[PDB]
Amino acid sequence: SDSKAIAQVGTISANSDETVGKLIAEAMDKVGKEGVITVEDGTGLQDELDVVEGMQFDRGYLSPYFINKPETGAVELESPFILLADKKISNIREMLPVLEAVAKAGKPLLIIAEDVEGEALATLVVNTMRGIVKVAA
Amino acid sequence: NIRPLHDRVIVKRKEVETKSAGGIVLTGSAAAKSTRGEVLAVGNGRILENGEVKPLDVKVGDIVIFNDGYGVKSEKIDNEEVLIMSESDILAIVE
Amino acid sequence: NIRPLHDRVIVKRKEVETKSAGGIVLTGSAAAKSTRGEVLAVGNGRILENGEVKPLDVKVGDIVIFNDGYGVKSEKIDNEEVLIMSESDILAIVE
Amino acid sequence: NIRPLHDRVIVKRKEVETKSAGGIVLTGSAAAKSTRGEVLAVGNGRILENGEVKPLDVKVGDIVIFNDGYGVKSEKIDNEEVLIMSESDILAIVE
Repeated sequence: SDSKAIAQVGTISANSDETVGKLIAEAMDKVGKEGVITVEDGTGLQDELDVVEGMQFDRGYLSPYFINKPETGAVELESPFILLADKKISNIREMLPVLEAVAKAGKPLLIIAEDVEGEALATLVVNTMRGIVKVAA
Repeated sequence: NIRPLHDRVIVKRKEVETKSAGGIVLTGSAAAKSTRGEVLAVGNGRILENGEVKPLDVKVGDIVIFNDGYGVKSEKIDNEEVLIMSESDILAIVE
Repeated sequence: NIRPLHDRVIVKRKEVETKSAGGIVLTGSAAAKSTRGEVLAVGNGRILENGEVKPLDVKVGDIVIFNDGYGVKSEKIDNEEVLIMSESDILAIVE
Repeated sequence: NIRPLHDRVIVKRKEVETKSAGGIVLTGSAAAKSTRGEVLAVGNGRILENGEVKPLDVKVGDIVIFNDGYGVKSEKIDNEEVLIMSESDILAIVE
């Protein structure tokens, strides 16, 4: 259970390589008992460990104009609302009530849906930089 | 100056609304063409089968609700688009 | 405020009932659109061939049964949906 | 309690016959839906071109033979199917 013994086991199992054992012990300590660790090919000549805390999934923004911090090319929202729509969003008409309510509230909105069609995407992106609502999809 | 014949009325539609019930701006196919207009000219009246003519109920200056169909014609008068339409297509008068 | 012309009547359909002769709720295509409504405004009356007018039978405040069709039009007034349709589409009046 | 307008009549369709001219029982699409009914309410009268009304020939309590078509509409009153149809759709009255 100690991290020293974990490092020793990882060192022995890797043909007596101390760095591998230290890296694996550190990764196990950081991730925890209930997490997962993965090994993949790198680019440089040294090993690196990247630990992701919280939830993250491999889907990006649906339109470049949603970016509000162009320095890093990323969309950052503070205290957002999350709309989880288990359906195809194609028409903006179904979204007027929630959009009006969010605009009244004054907090940003993030829409996670099956997909967004051009009409709704265009309406949302037009509303983004106009200063009415802050929306990403 | 233009005036219609018989029971025809000339109307001009109002501009399509952008913001609807809030700051959300509608762009694209959602922003449908307005079905309200301003009457500019009024015909003398519809000719009855007997031969006499009765005046049209709509008067100049009113705001009317109508339906777009095959009977509504759009003409580019004096660099200002207006509609020539029959009185039967006028559904109601606002206020 | 809007007033119809001639033999047209303005109604608003009642809300679709969910419960159906018991606790079973209906959601989706099974719960069809209501076929009853409330008259808000009544037109002046149909124009006869000679020229004289006759008042409509429906009076403001009644509940009507009507057939949906291509002639019935829906217009958004005061952020509320209403139906503008002719008096020939009224089938009967309840009570 | 509903009363039809103009020349419309409300009828209730008679139950389809299963035992046909002897012991043979009919089930499925062979048993066509009945084309006889019972008149419940009668409209005031059809409006002529001049303006006067003509009372309908069918009287409440009669049994009628009608042609089902696009003009006959089915609607629900007191959780029972009844037919709203024009008096022109009634072919003949039995007895």
